[PDB]
Amino acid sequence: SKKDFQKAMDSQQFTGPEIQFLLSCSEADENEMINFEEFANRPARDIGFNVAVLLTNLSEHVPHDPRLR
Amino acid sequence: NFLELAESILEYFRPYLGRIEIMGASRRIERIYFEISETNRAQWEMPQVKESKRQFIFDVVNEGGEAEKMELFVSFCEDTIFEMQIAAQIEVQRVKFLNYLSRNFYTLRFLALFLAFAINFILLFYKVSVYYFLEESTGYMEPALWCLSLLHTLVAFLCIIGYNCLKVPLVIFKREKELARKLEFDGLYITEQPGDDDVKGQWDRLVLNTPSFPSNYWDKFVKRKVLDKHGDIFGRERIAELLGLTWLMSIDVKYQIWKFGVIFTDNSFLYLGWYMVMSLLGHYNNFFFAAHLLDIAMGVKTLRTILSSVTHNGKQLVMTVGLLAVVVYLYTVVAFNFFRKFYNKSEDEDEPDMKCDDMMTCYLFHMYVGVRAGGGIGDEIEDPAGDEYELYRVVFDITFFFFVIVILLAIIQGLIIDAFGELRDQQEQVKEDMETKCFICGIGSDYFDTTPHGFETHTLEEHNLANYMFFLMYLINKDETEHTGQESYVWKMYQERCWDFFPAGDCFRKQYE
Amino acid sequence: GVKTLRTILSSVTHNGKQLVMTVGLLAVVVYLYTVVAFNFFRKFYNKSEDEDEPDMKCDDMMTCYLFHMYVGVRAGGGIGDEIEDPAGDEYELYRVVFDITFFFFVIVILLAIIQGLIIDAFGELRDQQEQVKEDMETKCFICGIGSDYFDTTPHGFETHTLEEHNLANYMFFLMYLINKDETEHTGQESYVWKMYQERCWDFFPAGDCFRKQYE
Ligand SMILES: [Zn+2]
Ligand SMILES: [Zn+2]
Repeated sequence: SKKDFQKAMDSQQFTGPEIQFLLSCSEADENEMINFEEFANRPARDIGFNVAVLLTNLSEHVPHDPRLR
Repeated sequence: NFLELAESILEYFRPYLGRIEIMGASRRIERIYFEISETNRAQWEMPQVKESKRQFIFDVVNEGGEAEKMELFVSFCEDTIFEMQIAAQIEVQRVKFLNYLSRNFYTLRFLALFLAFAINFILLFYKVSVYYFLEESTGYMEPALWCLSLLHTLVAFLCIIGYNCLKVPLVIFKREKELARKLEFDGLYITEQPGDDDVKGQWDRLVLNTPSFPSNYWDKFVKRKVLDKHGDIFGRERIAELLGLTWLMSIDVKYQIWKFGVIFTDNSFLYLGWYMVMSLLGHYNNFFFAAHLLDIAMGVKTLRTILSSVTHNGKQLVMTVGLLAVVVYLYTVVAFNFFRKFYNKSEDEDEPDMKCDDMMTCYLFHMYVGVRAGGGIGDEIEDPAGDEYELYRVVFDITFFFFVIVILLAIIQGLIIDAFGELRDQQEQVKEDMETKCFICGIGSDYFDTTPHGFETHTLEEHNLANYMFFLMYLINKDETEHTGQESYVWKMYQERCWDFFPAGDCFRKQYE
Repeated sequence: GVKTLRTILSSVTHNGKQLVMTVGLLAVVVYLYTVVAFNFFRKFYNKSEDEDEPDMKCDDMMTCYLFHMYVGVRAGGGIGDEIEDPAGDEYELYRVVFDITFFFFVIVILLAIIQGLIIDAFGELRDQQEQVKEDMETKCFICGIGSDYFDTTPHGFETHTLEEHNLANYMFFLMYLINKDETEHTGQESYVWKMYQERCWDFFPAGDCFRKQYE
């Protein structure tokens, strides 16, 4: 359920507005026919790895910038 | 000039003005100062506590030298802190007697070994005539064996109970020390959970349900805060389900069962329990009473180091002794075949000959003889003479004399030789590091020789290993309200096991000019 | 009288405490087997000249222990080489074990521990000699700076161990102070004499030497 899940995601502890955003990322079929596989699609990970590489790259190559830390 | 006038005061507090270094908040190395109880600058001196540290450095230099070297150290401190908590501790007559016995436990068990010599010296006089004991010295001495046998059994029983009040709380401590930490960090009972194997950990599932769980760790807070750190992760009250005269019923059951369940696992109690059961068997017959002379293997450090050598490399060894069994089985298969005729035990002639025609006994023939003979197998067999197999039988005998006695026994005798060169070099590296690298900062001697004398001061006036314990005495024995800001930084990080505060690289000299 | 043998027997006493304790242990394990032997396997023991009349079963256990030491420690084959050989008894299944456990646990280990303790004594005494020479090759005995600082100059460190501290000259200087009038001292020598009286021993260079002090 869309409302019950908001209380259920505090177990996993992502913020609830964000959880509603995840439920929107889900097709949210019928009242709340939210398939778990329609949530594996977020694929996007290439970019997260690249962002990690970039932020790590800066963290290593430009140390002692408080803004960056 | 002002301070030389002050010397009178500094000389008095010098013994117990302990001090250490920390990498405290500001990243620069602060040098905090802290009171040391004069009892603390004493208890850490005379006893096992000095040798226990010597076991420690040997248990790090030979095993650690890595990220755990700053973490096992406190793991040595929290144990050692607990030891003095014991000594501070050391029906009203009962505890007064029980403490009397627990403090005497090394002298007291040394008396037990003394009775083990005294009785067996009297066992020596036995002979069959019906077993019998001649008593040329007197007449009442045989009852003295009846009296010493009780007196030993008395010591055999009252030693374990003092062990129960001495080492055991420590053994129950460090078990809980290794548990309470894992609930608060690794989260394994809250998550990972050990499976079948590492059953010692699986046995530990039983204690955590208990309210009286953190009994020896001086932290009742443990379980209360595990749920704070882990209950938000997936479930609150479910973790609380995982946690939380009238004296007859007052004791908890599953804790105490777990406590004896850890105590049985301890080798030291299982040995003393084994040391005692035979003493109960020593009444039931005196020759079962002689097993106690094996205590000298544990009863003196001198022999223990020698016998330790044999088990130091013994896993390699027992496989080799077992390999010996197998290489002998290969000859006995070659012997049961081909050279079968040669085997004999022909008393007068033919009638009572004992050819080893059953290989199961033929295999037994070589181990009882060829492994033993020292001459090899051919020394106790019919000597070949005129047979075509004679050329071959020699090849069976030479190879067996080489491969078994000149090699495998040579390895077995020989693996013991290297065990003294491994155990020695381990003793060397301990000293070799201490003469060079500081145990803590890791800077090593050579930086600190630049100043006069030097490095010996850095190992005393500075880090001196010990004071980090006294400071951990000082923190645990101090109100949480009462901390100074440097100390609170330590104690806060100390709770988190971040362990940054131990100096690493930098010391107070490295930081400055 | 000769240092040569003296080093060898000193090798022996170098680890000889552990050794005597190992022999004592040997006695104790042989006592344990003599106690297992005085029971159970008691019948096997014999010294039956012709038959029965002059048999010498070691029925007094003291003589039995004396038997395993005079014979079983020595036999080289273990205890079973000089006893009636089992051949029919059910104890024969056990007796071999009593042999095999004994032959391993005395002659194949304990004697091995002994000889090996001699071995580790030679390697230990040699390793000590090696540490002496090595500490002489590197660190100066006095200042402690070590060879490597002093190789920066040509040749070097051998000079620092001769032309400089050379160990001995501190002794000649301690001759020179003791063999010199207290009135006659120079301020340097008076200083060293005074501190020498007070056993403060700061005057020995430590770290710094004349080269460390200067450029
Ligand atoms: Zn240090
Ligand atoms: Zn020098």
